[PDB]
Amino acid sequence: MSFSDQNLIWIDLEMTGLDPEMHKIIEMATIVTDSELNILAEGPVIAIHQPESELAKMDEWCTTTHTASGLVARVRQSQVSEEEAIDQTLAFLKQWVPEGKSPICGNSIGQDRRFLYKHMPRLEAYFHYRYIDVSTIKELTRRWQPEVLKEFSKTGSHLALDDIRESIAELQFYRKAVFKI
Ligand code: NA
Repeated sequence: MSFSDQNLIWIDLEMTGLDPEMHKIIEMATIVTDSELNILAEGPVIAIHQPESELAKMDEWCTTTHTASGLVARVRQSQVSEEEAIDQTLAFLKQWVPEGKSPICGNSIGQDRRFLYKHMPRLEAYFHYRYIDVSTIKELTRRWQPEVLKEFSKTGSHLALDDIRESIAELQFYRKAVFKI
């Protein structure tokens, strides 16, 4: 409906660990905003099935985090593979943003892009090569006027959709708090 090459694709992944060569994607979510950060549509929220041997690579931090959130139980119950998750996500995105136009948007989104390169290259290809990393702005604010950061709080639940929603809210806060455009 509001299909435009100015729209922004927001994405978050949850993984069994930090190393793309070793670990696996267990959840994915996407959100599309317009260029002014108004949320236009939320994409598929997909817990991706992984066998126990892949879940068994998780360290204590990932095990407790993803178990307490209910994600591990959703992963075990899920019947959706990476390729099906890719198919679902691309069928969503093609309705809102053309291929190759939106930078990848999120918090420390470079780490997610590594997992996309390795495990979902067809989806990585959908993004423009640039990055919109909200944590870049967080870091500069911490150094230039850290007191600003006390006016914003994150829950940080590691549920992919809630975490992207918090990323958009964080950038919305910065536009009023540290930007003048
Ligand atoms: Na993340």
